[PDB]
Amino acid sequence: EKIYEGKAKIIFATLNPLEVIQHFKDEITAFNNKKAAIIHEKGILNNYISSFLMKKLIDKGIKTHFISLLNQREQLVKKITIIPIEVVIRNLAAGNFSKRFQIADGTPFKSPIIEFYYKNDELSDPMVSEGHILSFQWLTNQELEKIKILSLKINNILSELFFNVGIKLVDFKLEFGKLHNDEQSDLFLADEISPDTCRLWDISTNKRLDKDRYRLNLGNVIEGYREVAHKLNAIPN
Ligand SMILES: [Cl-]
Ligand SMILES: [Cl-]
Repeated sequence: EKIYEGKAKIIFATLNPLEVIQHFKDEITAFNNKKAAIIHEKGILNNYISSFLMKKLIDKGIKTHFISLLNQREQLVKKITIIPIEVVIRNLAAGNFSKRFQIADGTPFKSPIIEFYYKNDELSDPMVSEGHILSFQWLTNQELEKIKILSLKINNILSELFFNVGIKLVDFKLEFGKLHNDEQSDLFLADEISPDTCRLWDISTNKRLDKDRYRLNLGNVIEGYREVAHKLNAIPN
């Protein structure tokens, strides 16, 4: 029983109303769905990488939706209401940031840059200010300060763990949600943390390992995702 299907994942119900299955597909899309393809095994690797990184973040006290790894494509996660914001954290310039400020890809920032987007396909995920978020009551003042603190802490944790296996975390996107029926719920990290949601460059060569291999038609897409999995030791025995 499907509850939701997005561009790369399906959420399935379980017999427990408060737990759902996050199922990783092999679909990839880019440029507001102008470009789509099947990349065999991409979902398996994203499942393993995300479950791995969620657990690394849990180990440092980050609250997440992750419950358990079930199989090659699936993990058990908390059923939560997703806040309709994408938080993008940037360490170097890349993607549409580079393009709109005409700053070269790979330009390092003095401090990380957080940008917020309203998650909406129809509107192509428009950027929003803090005041917008607050006016529309998507978060309270306290939640918005918290989401930024958590995002930066997550950036530090992920940046370090990737650096230690020879990968630069260029930028990444987070989504958060809140527990059912709890108006005082803290912010739980949701969606995925994978090469679909993080720009990841090999430190020595600047080779891109992530979804940019698909976006920029660089070939060896699965090989990049597999390199990330291998270097992380994310694939179970
Ligand atoms: Cl971008
Ligand atoms: Cl950092």
